[PDB]
Amino acid sequence: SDKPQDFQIRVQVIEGRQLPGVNIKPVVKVTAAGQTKRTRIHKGNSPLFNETLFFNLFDSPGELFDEPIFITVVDSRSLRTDALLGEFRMDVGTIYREPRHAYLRKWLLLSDPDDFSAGARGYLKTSLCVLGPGDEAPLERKDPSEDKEDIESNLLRPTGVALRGAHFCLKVFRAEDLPQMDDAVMDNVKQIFGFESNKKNLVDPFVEVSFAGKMLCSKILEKTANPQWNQNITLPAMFPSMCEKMRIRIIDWDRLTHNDIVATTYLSMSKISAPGGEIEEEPAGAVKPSKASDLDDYLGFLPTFGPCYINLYGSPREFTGFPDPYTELNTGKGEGVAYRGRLLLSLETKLVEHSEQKVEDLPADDILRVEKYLRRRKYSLFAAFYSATMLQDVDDAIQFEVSIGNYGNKFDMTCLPLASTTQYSRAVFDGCHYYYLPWGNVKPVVVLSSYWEDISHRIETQNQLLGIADRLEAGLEQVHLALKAQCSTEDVDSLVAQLTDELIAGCSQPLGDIHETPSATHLDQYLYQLRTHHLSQITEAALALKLGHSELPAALEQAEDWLLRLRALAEEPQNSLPDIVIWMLQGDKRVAYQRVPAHQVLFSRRGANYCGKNCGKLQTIFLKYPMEKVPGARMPVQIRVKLWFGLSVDEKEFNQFA
Amino acid sequence: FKIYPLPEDPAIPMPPRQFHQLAAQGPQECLVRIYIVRAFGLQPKDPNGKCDPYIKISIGKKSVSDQDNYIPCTLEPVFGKMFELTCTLPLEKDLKI
Amino acid sequence: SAGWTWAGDWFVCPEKTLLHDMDAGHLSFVEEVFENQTRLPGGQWIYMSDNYTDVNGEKVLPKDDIECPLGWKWEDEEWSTDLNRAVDEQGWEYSITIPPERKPKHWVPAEKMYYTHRRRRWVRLRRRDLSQMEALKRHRQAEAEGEGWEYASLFGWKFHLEYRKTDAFRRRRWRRRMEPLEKTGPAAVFALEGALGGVMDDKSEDSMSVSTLSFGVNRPTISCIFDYGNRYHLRCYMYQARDLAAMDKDSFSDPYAIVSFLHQSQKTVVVKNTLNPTWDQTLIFYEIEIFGEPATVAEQPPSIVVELYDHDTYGADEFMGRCICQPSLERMPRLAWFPLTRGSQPSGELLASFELIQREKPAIHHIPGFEVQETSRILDESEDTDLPYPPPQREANIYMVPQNIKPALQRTAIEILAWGLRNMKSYQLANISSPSLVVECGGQTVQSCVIRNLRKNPNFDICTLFMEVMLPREELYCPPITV
Amino acid sequence: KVIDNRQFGRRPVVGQCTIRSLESFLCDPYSAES
Repeated sequence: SDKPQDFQIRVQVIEGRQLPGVNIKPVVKVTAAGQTKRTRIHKGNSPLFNETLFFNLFDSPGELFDEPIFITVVDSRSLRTDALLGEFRMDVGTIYREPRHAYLRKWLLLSDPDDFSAGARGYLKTSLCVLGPGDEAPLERKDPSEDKEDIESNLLRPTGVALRGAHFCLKVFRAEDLPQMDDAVMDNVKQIFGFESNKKNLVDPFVEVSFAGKMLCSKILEKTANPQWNQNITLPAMFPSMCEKMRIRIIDWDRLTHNDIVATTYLSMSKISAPGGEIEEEPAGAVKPSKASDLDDYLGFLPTFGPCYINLYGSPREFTGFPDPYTELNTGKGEGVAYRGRLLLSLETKLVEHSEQKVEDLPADDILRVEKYLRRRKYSLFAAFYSATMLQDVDDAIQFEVSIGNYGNKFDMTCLPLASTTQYSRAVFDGCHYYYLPWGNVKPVVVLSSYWEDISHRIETQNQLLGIADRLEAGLEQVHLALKAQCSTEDVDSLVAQLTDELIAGCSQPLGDIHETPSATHLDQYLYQLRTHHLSQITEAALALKLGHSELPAALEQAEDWLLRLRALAEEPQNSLPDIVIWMLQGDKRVAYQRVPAHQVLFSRRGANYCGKNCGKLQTIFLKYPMEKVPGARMPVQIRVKLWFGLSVDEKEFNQFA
Repeated sequence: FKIYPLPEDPAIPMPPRQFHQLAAQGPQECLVRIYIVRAFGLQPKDPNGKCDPYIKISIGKKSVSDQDNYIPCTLEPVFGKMFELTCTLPLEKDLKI
Repeated sequence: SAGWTWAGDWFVCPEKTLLHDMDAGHLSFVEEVFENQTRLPGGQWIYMSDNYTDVNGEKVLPKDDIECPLGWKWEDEEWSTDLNRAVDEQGWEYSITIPPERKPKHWVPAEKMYYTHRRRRWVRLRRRDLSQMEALKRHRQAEAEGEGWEYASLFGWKFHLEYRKTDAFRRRRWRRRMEPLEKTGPAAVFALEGALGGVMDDKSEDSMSVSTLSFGVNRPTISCIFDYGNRYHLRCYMYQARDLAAMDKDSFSDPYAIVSFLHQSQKTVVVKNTLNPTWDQTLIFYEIEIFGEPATVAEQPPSIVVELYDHDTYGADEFMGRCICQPSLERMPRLAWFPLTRGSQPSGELLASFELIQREKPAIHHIPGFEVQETSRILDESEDTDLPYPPPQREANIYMVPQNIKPALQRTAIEILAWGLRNMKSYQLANISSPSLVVECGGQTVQSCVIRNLRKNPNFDICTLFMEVMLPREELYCPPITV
Repeated sequence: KVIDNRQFGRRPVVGQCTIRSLESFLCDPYSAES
């Protein structure tokens, strides 16, 4: 209009998603009013900002249009060439004129504003309010469940209309070892007709997918214990997705009561895709033979997943006719406290310019080629309990129960070869405020064998990459020990050289061939070539840092970045292993729990450097109360344990860890 | 700040004050003479491709400028200008030229 | 079982063991007694002398029947009502009528007419003689005591811990212990897993779905047992804490720390009315042991948890947070600052050092089962005579930090010339008009005059600030000076 | 078969040729410098 006003434009820089590069270190900064300022620089694979910046512009409603905030995302690192990851140059006049004079929970597409059909390079989550002298908008919403949709959830300055999506075809075959959730009332009703009571009140299970603001549902089964579907449900979403992770939240039908969820899980989209490319231009070290971090075979791909078993978790497996006080565990909130079923499916992705929803019936070929991927092996788990202290409010004798997936649960069994539980004992007062268990020289042990598919050909890689990360992490502590000693830079370089010798030595550790496995898919072809690609990448980073010399801050950045990758490269989305969950009980009442991955105690005959860091080592663990976030003023218990895990063929090797 | 060790022996006399100042605490107004000689190598600040420099001084709560006393479109302009400005200290001690 | 043999013969294994050394390495201990009283729902409170219980509801003797253990002396000649707990003004907790379960779970510090049971806590402090802990080894050699027999009129039910003339039957629990065959080693435990699930054959009165692989218990338990431990000598040096959050409404605290260990807990001297409390205290711990082979045990020390509490008239209910520290083999451990965290919320730091000196002589223990112990020999190396100089005392049996660990001290004078303040911005254009000059460090403070209008005069009428304190001459032991 | 430099790791064919006139380009390679 013709009436200039002091408009305060508030823009918040919140977080990035699905961006190219590794351990990227973007900074967003805008100057104004003759002042010089700097903003915090945020580093990580998926960097967070959480910073608000604003400016006061004395323009009319039709003039503030031409004075946008010059948001840029500049990636600045000391070990490699800096880059612009995208910038935003849209007008701010449209937002003021529109109702509320603001947008909430929207993302900015990151790209070159004047590059037509460039494609997204990831998205930046922001909020924007334009506050005139007579206007207010201090209230904002960032609810993460609302901006999942990739359509009209963002602002497009680059590629104003040129978005490209994909069709994600989910081939869902079957589920096994499901918990009973069917309303227990049927147990009392069926008796009216002379039917026997039971604990097998079967639900009416079906396949449901909810992602990117859209949901699909197909054929519903009834009163079924071990459901088979063979259905292909395709959900459209953006190829450069605005979601970092996909949620699996399936609501089973219940013929007796309201439909509900047996279990939930999440799958990271950063583990099965590379929309920003698989190759970063970050060849740390003195060698850059491909003008890229290393030589890749794929250099980017659509999200994809081979046939694999999905481990779902939620509230306790015990069947009841009462409302579940921990229902949220089955709604995708936090993490579950019990294993609640195994689900197998695969993903095929098509790249398209349009979104569509379709359901297809699978051919026999998709079933037979998947059924032949089914295999089972005997696994060996050992755990010893050395001590337990800092107990509070102990009313009765304490027992713990630990199980793997659906195996070792004392309430789901009548007879098992070994206990998952131990003898009940009373806690003893410490003379001040706490009680402890009088175990003395007796250190309780649990040994269990779960049965599941053989993925050891991928596991060795995980411990290989972690083992390298662990040896490199030690490099950081040693230089800091020298730093407090007021050592010279030359002394730091000496430590770097010593570290480098170990860093390159670890690069001699051979990679497993994962193409031999009959269940291997194109994703495993991706994993193998990416693993050889990144294995050479660390090999290239090695040695070169010994040849040169640097101040400590540079040496620290090198290890920190490589450590992020070495750990990230140990990631495997195809996890067919159920975790280990331990509960502390008072009598038979649950008090506190913890969830343990077995890969850190896992052993392989291939070598010590293919073993988990805690394999055969003493560990200190803590349990947390139901729906606990912090230990607070008092935590359940502090326990000292030793764990070992491996294949039954590794039995002979356990002894060195005993 | 002066931080120093003393002997634990109680027979040792205490140290004197290390520093003293004139109690010029109040509004010690001072006359400021700004001598502007010349400038060179100045960048263009707008689409016209030219720059027409002048000095604006923020002194405390007051603003001083001579925007209409300049030489247009000159690469290395000579000023030779003097500003007779008042200043109350330490209230207007912050002079941004 | 497959891959396994018997470790020894059958031994008596009571359902619970009540024989424990609760004084092991303890110099101080606080005892408590639970006095219960009951009433009719339509009546008033009555007292019974046999209504004293433990935390588990078990019968115990009256508070006045408790005698001093050997090597100890009472600090409290009589039991006092414990008002340092969540109890009412009379020291009682109250509960609703107890059901046939006879196991009250609901207790509050309030009396209600529908409450028919109440419990009072008594508090009595005891401290050890500053001499020897030999009394602990003389009476605690046994892992467990008693024949394990319980008496009943009929076997299988209604058992009692005391004999009655009607008790025609007695019962005691026996346990067996297995050891892995050396042909497979400890790994033999996996020769049982997945194997014994198919092993069971009942052709007699002994009939169980879990027979052979286990008896009595639905599933056979497993454990590692040691006949020895690795002994250590521990000393905790608590010098000073800084920047502690206040828990009291009056912005002060009366902090004391509890040194939390696997089977030990000791209380430090409480420091009153300060958020930068100085202890200069040492706590001495004896017979600290870690189980396992010394070759790897020495490299894997336990975490030590230091829990600070703000003392108050109702007890130190306002827990200030816990700190994690580690000892070394240094004979005079260097002090360092460690964080105190409550609920994952850091609340300050403590300057302290700790030692865990390796003892050559192992702790001696017995493995359950009728076997000859592997640790048939004892290495009689000095128990505590090769230790570094022990701390000086400030009070009877109250130790200070050794001067060898303490920093050498200096008198420090901090002379500040506070000319004026700048960059005072606009705090309501009023509350920054008369800022004060105050200096605090280590609980020591400097006060000065306040000028009503420093907006037109940023300088002070009085610019003198002076502090004189004793500081550490050692930078590591000398905290950043605060202002 | 001619391949484009496509983004996201793809290597599509831009186009190809079919030459049935290949005999028409026959020449003597050693009639020149070699």
